[PDB]
Amino acid sequence: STLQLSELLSLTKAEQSIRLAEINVELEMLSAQERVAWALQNLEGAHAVSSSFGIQAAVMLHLVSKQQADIPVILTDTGYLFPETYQFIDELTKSLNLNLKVYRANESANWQEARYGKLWEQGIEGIEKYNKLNKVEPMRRALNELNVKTWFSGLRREQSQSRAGLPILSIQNGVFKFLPVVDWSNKDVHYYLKEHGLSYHPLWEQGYLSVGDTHTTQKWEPGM
Repeated sequence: STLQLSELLSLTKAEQSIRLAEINVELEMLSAQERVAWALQNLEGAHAVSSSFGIQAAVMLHLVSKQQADIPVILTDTGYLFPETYQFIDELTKSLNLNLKVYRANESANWQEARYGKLWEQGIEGIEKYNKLNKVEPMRRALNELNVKTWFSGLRREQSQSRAGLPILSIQNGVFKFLPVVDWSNKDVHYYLKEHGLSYHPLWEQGYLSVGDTHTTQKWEPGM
């Protein structure tokens, strides 16, 4: 019927890889659409997709919302996303009719600066505290409050050497981690966006290879 997470959580990471070995080979042979369908039918709920609403965010949001219209979309608002990212979040929430769930620190950006100064300018300890306060704790709380057991993410092996071996299905932070486009190339992403009339993030046209916080995103070109 539905694969139970509690049995896999009592196994070591190695035992989990063995238990999910056959399924992973079977999922590789399916399309991203068949993989999401398989996850919605066979993995324990609740199901949720997270998105930073970056350059290629419309692919995962369209892919999963077309199979579960009311699937929760987890956004962790750091309070420092680019203005164009906030505009893109509003545009896709309306165009794809997304069930947007917003999570953030208990303290606003101005409260954090009043208490700590600018954490991103205070070395290793500053960046670590900033990430825990504005990315890690809000995501951990979202998974808990939304009762998530299956977590959809748009990670792809082609994004970096460190992600070259990512499996479609694994266990991370107590939930099933499902990556339906893990084997997609940058070309596959472009084809999908054009195929469904979806847009890239507005700053892609302005030379941003990626987007995050206004204070930490790399200065991709001179003049930035």
